[PDB]
Amino acid sequence: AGLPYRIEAALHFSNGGGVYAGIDTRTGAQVVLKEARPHAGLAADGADAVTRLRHERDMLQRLAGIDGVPAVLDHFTLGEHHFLVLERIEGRALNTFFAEPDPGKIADYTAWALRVHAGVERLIDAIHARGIVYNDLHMFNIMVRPDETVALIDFEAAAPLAERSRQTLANPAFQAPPGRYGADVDRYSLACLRLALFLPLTTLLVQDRHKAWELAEAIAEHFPVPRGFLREAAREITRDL
Amino acid sequence: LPYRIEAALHFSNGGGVYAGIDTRTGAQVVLKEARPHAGLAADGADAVTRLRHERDMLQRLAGIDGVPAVLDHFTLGEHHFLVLERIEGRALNTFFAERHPLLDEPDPGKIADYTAWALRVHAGVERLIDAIHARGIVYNDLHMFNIMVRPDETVALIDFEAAAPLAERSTLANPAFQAPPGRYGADVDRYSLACLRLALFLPLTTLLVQDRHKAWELAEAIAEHFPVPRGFLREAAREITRDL
Ligand SMILES: [Mg+2]
Ligand SMILES: [Mg+2]
Ligand SMILES: [Mg+2]
Ligand SMILES: [Mg+2]
Ligand SMILES: [Mg+2]
Ligand SMILES: [Mg+2]
Repeated sequence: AGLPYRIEAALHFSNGGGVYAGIDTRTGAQVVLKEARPHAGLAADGADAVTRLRHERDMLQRLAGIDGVPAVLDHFTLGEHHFLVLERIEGRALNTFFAEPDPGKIADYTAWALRVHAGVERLIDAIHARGIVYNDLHMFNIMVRPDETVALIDFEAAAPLAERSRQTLANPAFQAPPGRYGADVDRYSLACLRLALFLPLTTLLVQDRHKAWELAEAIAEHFPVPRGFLREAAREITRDL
Repeated sequence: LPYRIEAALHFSNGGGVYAGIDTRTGAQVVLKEARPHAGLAADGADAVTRLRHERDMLQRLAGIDGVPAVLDHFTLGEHHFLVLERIEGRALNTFFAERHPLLDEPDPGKIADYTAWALRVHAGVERLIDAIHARGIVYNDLHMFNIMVRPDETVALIDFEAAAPLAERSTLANPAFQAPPGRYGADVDRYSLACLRLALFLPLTTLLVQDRHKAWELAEAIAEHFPVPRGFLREAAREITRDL
């Protein structure tokens, strides 16, 4: 083999790109391995797995040193098979918390959720300081570590802040806003996350972006959130509606 | 809504997947969601487009055991929802972390128990794939992440976005080996099944590092550790390298 890594689990695979959990045999350290195979011909399927893997590695290298961004440990190619070795971030993805009344526990949850958004906002701001927009911020990309700190997992969608593209990625909770660019895309996603951290999954999917103000008011009646916090999110969500 | 969402499974290309329950019957369901203009790919297919194509494929394959049934689909404003039956069981890729490394000086009884299990599983996938081809559909994306092993040991496939009519002439890469150049029709899925025959017995590290030129060597190495009928492995090595 000639490989210092041993793959122990297969996590997911899509569009010719696989993600695996492994071990550096030289040190026993836990790693994540992302692999990609080239795809030739037809530009209408745009960008193969190797192109997207190279872009993710570039974004991760521009964001190096930021806590909450996985470090690039290694990268190599076996023929045309590209390998990307990342650090393994421990913890749970934020979407797995939505699957699982005591007034003490309501208040304990409210503080917990605000600390998560606040850590995500601080992480997102550090990323903007490097000149990068994250673009794909939502509950499936947010990792909650055991010490309650946060991290982001997939950086394929990130792009330089300079790059002014009207293309804007849609949120699981609300429709994507039309003409936002730069850090305003991440500004919009963070606003949606402030509502989403308190809405039930069923309500999250059904309710449209026009009902944001009503949703903020409903949250403020059930949770001890400072009321302006929720209203600013509803304002940011409806700034163009 | 007659459905209550209990878990958020994944989100990609503007489309979310959720596990839920029909409140009228308590049945376990899967809910896939899409909003227009979301997930806009370079071919112009947005998330609603892929959801409609997946529903079409699942409706062409209705009644086939191993293909999830379409339970419901509706639109709230412009919000498209697709309700599918929940396939019980485990994804085949989750066995490579437990029903694999323990077979390093291995128990020969457990080696044989895994070998029989793997050949049963692979045979069920072939039977399902044949039913799908008889229905006029190519699956295109057959690999260990799309295969469900149900509690009674029968198999199923989960994701049908990549499926297409046998006619559609215009190949997706496999997790173990590169996709072959000029294959079309049912030969695409025939190649995926060949790769699956090796992948069920190779360790994950060897699977990813070794290329399809080494198929014959891999088949020989499998036969030294596992009591696999050698013709099973030889047909896979031939199908994988038939164009080299
Ligand atoms: Mg909306
Ligand atoms: Mg909604
Ligand atoms: Mg379910
Ligand atoms: Mg069906
Ligand atoms: Mg390989
Ligand atoms: Mg190959």
